[PDB]
Amino acid sequence: AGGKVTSSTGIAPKRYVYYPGSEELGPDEIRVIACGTGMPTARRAQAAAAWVVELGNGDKFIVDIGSGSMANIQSLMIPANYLTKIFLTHLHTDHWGDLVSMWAGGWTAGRTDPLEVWGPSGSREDMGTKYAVEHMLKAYNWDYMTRAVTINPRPGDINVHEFDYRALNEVVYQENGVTFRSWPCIHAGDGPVSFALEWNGYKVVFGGDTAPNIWYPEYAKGADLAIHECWMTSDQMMTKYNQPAQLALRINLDFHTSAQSFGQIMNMVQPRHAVAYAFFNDDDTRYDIYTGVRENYAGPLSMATDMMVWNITRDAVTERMAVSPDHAWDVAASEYTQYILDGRLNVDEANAHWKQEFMG
Amino acid sequence: AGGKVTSSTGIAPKRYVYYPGSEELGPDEIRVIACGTGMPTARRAQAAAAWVVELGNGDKFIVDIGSGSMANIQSLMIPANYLTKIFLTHLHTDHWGDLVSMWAGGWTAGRTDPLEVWGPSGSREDMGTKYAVEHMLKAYNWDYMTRAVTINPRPGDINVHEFDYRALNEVVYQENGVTFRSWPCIHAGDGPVSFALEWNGYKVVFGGDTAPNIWYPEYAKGADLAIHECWMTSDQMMTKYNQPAQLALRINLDFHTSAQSFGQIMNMVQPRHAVAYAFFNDDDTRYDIYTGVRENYAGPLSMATDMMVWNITRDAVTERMAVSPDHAWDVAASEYTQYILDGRLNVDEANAHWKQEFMG
Amino acid sequence: AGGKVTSSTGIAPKRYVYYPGSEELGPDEIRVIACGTGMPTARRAQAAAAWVVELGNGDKFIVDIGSGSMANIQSLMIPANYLTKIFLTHLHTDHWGDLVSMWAGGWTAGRTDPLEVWGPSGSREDMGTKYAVEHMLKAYNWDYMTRAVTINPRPGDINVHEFDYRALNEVVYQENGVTFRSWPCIHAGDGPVSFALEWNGYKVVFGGDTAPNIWYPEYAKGADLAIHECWMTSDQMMTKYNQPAQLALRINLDFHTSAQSFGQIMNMVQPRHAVAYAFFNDDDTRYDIYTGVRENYAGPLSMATDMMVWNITRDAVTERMAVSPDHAWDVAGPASEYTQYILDGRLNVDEANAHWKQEFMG
Amino acid sequence: AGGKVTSSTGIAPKRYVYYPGSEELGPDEIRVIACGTGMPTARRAQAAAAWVVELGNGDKFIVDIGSGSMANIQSLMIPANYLTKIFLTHLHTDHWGDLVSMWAGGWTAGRTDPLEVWGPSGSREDMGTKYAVEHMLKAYNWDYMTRAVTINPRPGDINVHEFDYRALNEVVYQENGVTFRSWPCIHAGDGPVSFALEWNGYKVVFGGDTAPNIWYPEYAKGADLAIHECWMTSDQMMTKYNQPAQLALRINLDFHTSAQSFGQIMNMVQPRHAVAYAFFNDDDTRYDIYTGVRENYAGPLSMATDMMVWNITRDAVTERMAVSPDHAWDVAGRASEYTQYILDGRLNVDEANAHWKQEFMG
Ligand SMILES: [Zn+2]
Ligand SMILES: [Zn+2]
Ligand SMILES: [Zn+2]
Ligand SMILES: [Zn+2]
Repeated sequence: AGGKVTSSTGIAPKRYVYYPGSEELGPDEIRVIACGTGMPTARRAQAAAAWVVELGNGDKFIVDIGSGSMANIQSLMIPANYLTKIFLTHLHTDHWGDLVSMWAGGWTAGRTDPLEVWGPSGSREDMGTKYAVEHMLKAYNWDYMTRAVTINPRPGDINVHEFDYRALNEVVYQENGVTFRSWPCIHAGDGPVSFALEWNGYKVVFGGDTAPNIWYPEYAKGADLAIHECWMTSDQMMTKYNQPAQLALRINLDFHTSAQSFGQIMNMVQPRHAVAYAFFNDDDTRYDIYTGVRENYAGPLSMATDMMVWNITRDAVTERMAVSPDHAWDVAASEYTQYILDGRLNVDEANAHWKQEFMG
Repeated sequence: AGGKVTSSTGIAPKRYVYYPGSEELGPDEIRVIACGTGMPTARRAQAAAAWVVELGNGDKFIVDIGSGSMANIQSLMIPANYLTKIFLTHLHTDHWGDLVSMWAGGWTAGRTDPLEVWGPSGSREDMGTKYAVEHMLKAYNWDYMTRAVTINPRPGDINVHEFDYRALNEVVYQENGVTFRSWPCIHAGDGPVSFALEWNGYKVVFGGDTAPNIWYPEYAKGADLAIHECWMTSDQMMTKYNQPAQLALRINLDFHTSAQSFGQIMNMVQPRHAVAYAFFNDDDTRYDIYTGVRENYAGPLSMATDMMVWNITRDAVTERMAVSPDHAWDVAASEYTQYILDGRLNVDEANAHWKQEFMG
Repeated sequence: AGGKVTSSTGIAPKRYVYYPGSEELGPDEIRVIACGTGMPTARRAQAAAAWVVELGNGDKFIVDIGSGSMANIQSLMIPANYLTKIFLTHLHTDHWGDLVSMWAGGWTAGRTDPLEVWGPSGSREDMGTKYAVEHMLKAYNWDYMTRAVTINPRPGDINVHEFDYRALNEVVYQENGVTFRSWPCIHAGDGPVSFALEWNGYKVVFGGDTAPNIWYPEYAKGADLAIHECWMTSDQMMTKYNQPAQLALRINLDFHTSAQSFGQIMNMVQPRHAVAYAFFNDDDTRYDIYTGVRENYAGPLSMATDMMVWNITRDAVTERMAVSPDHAWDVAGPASEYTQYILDGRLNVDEANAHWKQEFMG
Repeated sequence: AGGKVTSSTGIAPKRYVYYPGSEELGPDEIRVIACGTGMPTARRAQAAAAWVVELGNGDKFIVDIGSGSMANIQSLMIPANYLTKIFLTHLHTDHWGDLVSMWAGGWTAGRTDPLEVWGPSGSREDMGTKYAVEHMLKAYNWDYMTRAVTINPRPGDINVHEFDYRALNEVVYQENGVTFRSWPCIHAGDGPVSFALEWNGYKVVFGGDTAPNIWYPEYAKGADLAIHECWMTSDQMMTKYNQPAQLALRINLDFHTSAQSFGQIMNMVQPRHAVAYAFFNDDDTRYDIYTGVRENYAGPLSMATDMMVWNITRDAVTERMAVSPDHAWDVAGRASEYTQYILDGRLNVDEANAHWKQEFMG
């Protein structure tokens, strides 16, 4: 598997796995990494929704930054200041829970520019991204004010770009040859969108969460990579949750996109490559989910899980797994009263040994 | 290792690893699980500070709940209803980032009681935990209101119980024979505290984060299990961050508790079992930190990483590693406008087959 | 998922994962654990073929024990002396390379009984299981003789029970309620067999490796659990090994059982539960294979991977995943070969060991 | 950590982890990977002893290839044809258990040369490497004879280079400016050795298994990288095994090199970098072993676990961890043994396979 090795001391070419930080990105290539793929229950195997997109022009975007996804995003060996632009499909903790982590960790990790967040409005002020993010910064006001005494507060700003959720396939971002469009989703309440990324003849669709809708099939048409919610089966709902027959059946019709509905949508969409995500990707769930899609869609399919990567080139959309470090590292008025400062323990004795040795 | 197997068809007793959900807890026993141990930066290997405490009387506590920890907590096979009481040491993202996941996750996962949070105050209203939590709920208003359409709101609420950060060893909690005390830390700015749980002759101390202070040694004295911050070497600061000598030296004296200061501190306390946490616990970092602690302390010492467990009994404080599921599961006015509900797609034909088989 | 918790202090019943050593086995119950499932190349995610069978009467059997599988077997918290009976389908290293590790490791782990091995003959002495084990013990003569000096050598013996590979469903083991029968496979050359284990109304079938054959569908009929070979697609063969199309086609027709053939077989067999194994179980292989299978078979299916487990009860065959320790340890159950030339090289380390020795001796 | 990233679209330089297959090896550089580091009992976290050595002149070696290590070796994306030369310290299953897997595996993975094995003689013919490998090939005769019907048999040969175990720091190998030398160990019975590899101004020492001896401290002197056995404490022996106090004591003195002894040895050697291995590398074991060493040795020190790697340059010896695929694959670089009796048993599967077959053929 992978490219043929041509020398003892050389580099293995077109490696069968993606090692993050190890591969040059071509000027007509997109890299998409799933840094989170699993619904609202927390689990080490699948963080909540998060996508990192690297474009051959040097631009990088995050779409969704769900609870737990930062551990994956930090494993990519991308400097913080290259990852400042974040698009939110909607305000479920499982789609922006780890914004606080990117904001706080990313700042310690050496980001020098503000975060730029694009997110939907809701049906009223207090149901949109602008309200949400302003209250998140106040929530973490003790973190912000204590950090800023010692680090210039510029990287701690969040420039929110709130776009109308109601808009049908309109531009929300246009810069340096890159366009994002939003259209609505049907999910929990008014606000959630899907995004389409267009650049250099490539189209990547980030479906977010939704029950099936008439917009995604129309506006996602002929995507290189189409990502859509794809729910576990009703049988699995009963087995895993103790759900009645009634509630279990209702969930795959009104609340979530069934695997079979996902099939229908990708049959309509005709993408180069479809990606099902949101479900628990386990040895006893994945197969009946896959069979559901296959009733209705026959074309190229990935069943998303954490750290799956797609390379989009003119000739191919190639699925691989990313092999990254679990033991990840970053790659490159006082708020104290005299009362607290007075409580410092003397430790000059215990430290004098290591201390003298280090200063030569 | 472990106890002697006695039958072919039996159960291994006194197992050398802790399997969460597999062991009855004794009426005179405590269980502490590190659900996060590793600070500023995210990494799959170490979530941010979180501690689960199980008492033999049946009360369960969480002390800190940092970004990432929810995936560890959910691998314990504990129902949502039994984890409702959370204690924060401070308002750093890496000690309450996942409170939102516990909040939103537990509520979709059958929890029937609100969360209860105890955390300190700051030098002023916008620097304490009552401000923090109020603004977190506003930040997640879209999630709050959308969820409340389909699930009684009472679990969504968060009874906060702010207490003065300046107090020197004062009860902040007392129900069902359990007592928590707090006292100050010297960390980033005014507000951060350490806790001491006293129950049924047992004392467990959670140091949160701090530079070495005079209150910890005095109020921690004779704990069964004593947890305190312990940091990377100055040499490791220079190698991992390219910090110059001056800044590297000073971070181990002014800003954080050195390995050697950790030792001095635990010598004064003389606990049954000391725990060092907060450092990145890697094959090249951990070793020199242990040689630091052992310059000044010779009693029983754990170097925490995630899913490390302590059984506190009358006889012993015993460290094991927990071996828990990566593929974890939960164990047991509308906010839509007609503009959105008008976009629902017809999937009836796509879904007819599985529907018909599922009804028979 | 799993059973409802009904106390803060208590045990979570009927767990959604198997924690090895944590569950009582019922008298009318079988536990089968996959301790390897993977093709002829090594990888940490899949050891080479290995099955542990636990019967409710307290009998335990290893069927196949390929390279890598011992790390999985040793994670089950089963004492070495309970795992003394081993059945080999065939003499590929991926089916018995770890017998050496069970022999040596299991002994230091506290086996006190000799190992017992059942395996086919071949077309001549030197192609059979007796020859192979006999010469495996000679290969490890240095380990054996050095170990045996001061110790009872009884646990180092391997008693081989060789049986005629050509026999059509004949008994090869009959002890304490338990029957094993074997029948041929078609695979590399004469010798490889499949096994049926019959006990207390249950029938577990271990296919080993084969091209599709007329025996397996006859003698596996009605198995509670039927394990059979199932191969990567020809397309996967061309992607992963740059096979020309001609050879890739033939690999799935002549040498191995295809997913579609596997489907034809389990349709014919009609078990309570079919297991597919012996393929690399990856995010980009597994789906095409499940599809191939479902063309022809509609009944309960497991796609095996390392540490998958089935509970066979009267009422269900239940698949779970085992969650076991990676930092495993053995669990307890109930003429010198030195010259003076080598022993005169011992380094004086009294000084260096003084401090720890004194503390330890009180 | 790591080199400064200079470009959005470019490669992270001097990565803080080693991704096997992602780095050019310099002409005056050595890379050493631990592919097994673990005690005598099997576990997923730690294979039995195996070291992969890559030199900047293109030569590659394996020193030891204990049970389980092939999974780690196969994760390095090194073609089978570059990994044909194997050095064994001694004939414990934990130091050559996976020779069979490399032999069979690398032959299907496409090796086109014979394996070349260097190993020690014993006090008599049946205690040496030549006798061991001979009987290993007879053991796996069914695998060899069946494989040889469809693949050229040349790469199925193992050329054994047996060397005098008794020799004191003599050459066992000299080729292309690369030397290996051997000297005795004190371990189980006569036969075990340590190696030193000398090339282009560099010296790398592979200790094997030994109680403290007078030869390692003398011949390992001034090594760039010095590897030596280093055991778990007597307290840990008592806890993990329930050894009675006096047995636990003797194990750290007569049978195995204690942490303190290792310290004395490395204090005498003065290597650029020392490596302790063979102990179960756990949260409740590793720290007291490290303490023990630091009683007697203060220089640079690695506590080996699986997939740790050392880069050796003129400037430095750098420890990192290797991050490699669990889901590994190969990377590319006579009479039949069937009787008609077996071949007559083929199943008709023409119908089940017609659909995929027609589609695949265009
Ligand atoms: Zn959502
Ligand atoms: Zn803090
Ligand atoms: Zn075979
Ligand atoms: Zn040995």
